[PDB]
Amino acid sequence: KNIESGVAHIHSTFNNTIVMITDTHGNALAWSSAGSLGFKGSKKSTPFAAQMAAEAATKVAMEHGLKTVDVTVKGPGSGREAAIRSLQATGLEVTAIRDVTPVPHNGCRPPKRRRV
Amino acid sequence: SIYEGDYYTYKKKYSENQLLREKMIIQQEKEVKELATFVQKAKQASQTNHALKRMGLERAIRLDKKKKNLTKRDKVYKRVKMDIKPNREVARTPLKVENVTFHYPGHPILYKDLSFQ
Amino acid sequence: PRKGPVAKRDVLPDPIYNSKLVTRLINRVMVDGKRGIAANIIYNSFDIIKESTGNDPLEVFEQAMKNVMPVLEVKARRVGGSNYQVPVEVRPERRTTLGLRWVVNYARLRGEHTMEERLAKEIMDAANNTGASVKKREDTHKMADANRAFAHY
Amino acid sequence: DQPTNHLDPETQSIIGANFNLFEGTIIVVSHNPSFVEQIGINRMLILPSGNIDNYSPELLEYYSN
RNA sequence: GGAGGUAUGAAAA
RNA sequence: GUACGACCGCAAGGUUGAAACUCAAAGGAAUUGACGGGGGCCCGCACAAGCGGUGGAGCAUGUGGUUUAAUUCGAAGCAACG
RNA sequence: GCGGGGUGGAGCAGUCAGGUAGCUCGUCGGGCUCAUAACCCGAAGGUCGUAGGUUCAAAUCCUGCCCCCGCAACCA
Ligand SMILES: [K+]
Ligand SMILES: [K+]
Ligand SMILES: [Mg+2]
Ligand SMILES: [Mg+2]
Repeated sequence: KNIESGVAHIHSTFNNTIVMITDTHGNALAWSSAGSLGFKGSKKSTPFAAQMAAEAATKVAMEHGLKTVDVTVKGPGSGREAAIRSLQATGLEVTAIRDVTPVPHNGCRPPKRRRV
Repeated sequence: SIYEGDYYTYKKKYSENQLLREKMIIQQEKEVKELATFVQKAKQASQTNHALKRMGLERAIRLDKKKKNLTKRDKVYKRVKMDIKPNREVARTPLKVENVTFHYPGHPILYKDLSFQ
Repeated sequence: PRKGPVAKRDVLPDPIYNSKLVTRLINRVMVDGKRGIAANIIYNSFDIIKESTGNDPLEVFEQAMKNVMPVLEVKARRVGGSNYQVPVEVRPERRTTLGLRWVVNYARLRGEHTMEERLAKEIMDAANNTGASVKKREDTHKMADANRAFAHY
Repeated sequence: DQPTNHLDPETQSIIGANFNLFEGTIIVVSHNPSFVEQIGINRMLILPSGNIDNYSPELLEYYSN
């Protein structure tokens, strides 16, 4: 109901961007996405859509009560920086930024190349 | 019919019931068609095929009992059809209202010098 | 052209309103080099504006231009197998050009019998921030805003 | 003058859709928000304050004011 | 600057 | 790399391995062009930005087609058709 | 004798449950192309097998008739 510090997970893929603001323990507080905001098709990956998604999620989080957030960026999407700037503009203080893109140590076999 | 809930709930409950009713009538028709198809096959077989002729009459009895317990699908209520077309063509200025004032005798003026086009 | 931007020919101010903008308006409304008819229509329309409204027709026309002149246009771009619009700020030259173009076109489409009457009515409506010309500007801005996701291009 | 009044919800949508395709001028009055949307109004005339205006979600602004 | 890994179009002239 | 024979294989098939018949070429490298849904750099009312048209209607004219005793012959994408 | 069918050039809806003749391909004409195909834009093509009834109104319901398809036309 009332929080001050939290985490913001930005999942940005080539097709969509999802912003998930949680508490420092990971429990979800608010979230939004390009698709959730009405963007469809290619638009979902545009940085502007990421900007709006971060804006809407931040507004809900601040409404719930939240001042500081630390950012974790995941995925190769092109809207990560747009979301971060949107967070700052909407008001939440960006305490820190880290990248948590998983990096398999070889691990599993990725799917086939396209057009083969 | 009386439902518990709101308008959407009634539509959801109603749409499902007509769907479930429709599927029931479909399956009753399939069984009737199946018997009908066999009855016809026996009807056109040679008179020398005694057993097939016998079986054809036996299924004719089941077919009759089926056709007498076969629920009729309610005729879906027909919706209105409107095709409004103008005889002649509109002009760039269909109606001209210029400086029109009007009041019902004994009451304040509704509009003064009303002008639109 | 390929070589680069070319010189823009100039326009002298209007003889009676001493405005290049009025001269451009005469040019837009002109047909088949009949500048005499064009100028007469413009002056008659300005007289109608001064009559039906005590304000200076020149000021009213400038107000209409401010209301009609767009800010963001959409330019079509073919990106691979997909073609879509892209927002673009309008340079002031094209702003005035588009404003004059829209005003004259919608005036010609108006329902009043005479061109100067049509032009005067359209100009006054545009100054009041209503009419077909203002609607066109609103639609252009709406299209630009809708495709605003592509501003990075 | 209020065409959709007394009509069942199904008939209202049919009425609005067909009017939308009508190839003529339509002077309409309607307190039903759905019906006006289907017709796709072009210009709205506000009363009692005479205001010939282009139709838009600004209709709500006049209603609020 | 150089190397490896990352739709159709007849026959003969 | 087929047939026959032989060998191997659970199988799939592998190893060995012709002839009849058919053609005047097949082929390697490199050269000059042309071409590419190759690349790089340029230009032209080429596109783009605009103005006005054609395609719609009547008629004039040329052409095809059809017809005719003949409807003379020639022109046929751009580059034939006032 | 028992069934199935007759709607545009072809194939199919619509028939039950009467109001308004459609979909697909195809054809004709014009576009695009160096040209053909594909593609794009226009147009045509049935009074619903036929003749009578029922109706205010029949492709639709009723009756007959004519066509075409499959089966049957005799069993110890
Ligand atoms: K023309
Ligand atoms: K011509
Ligand atoms: Mg051009
Ligand atoms: Mg012509």
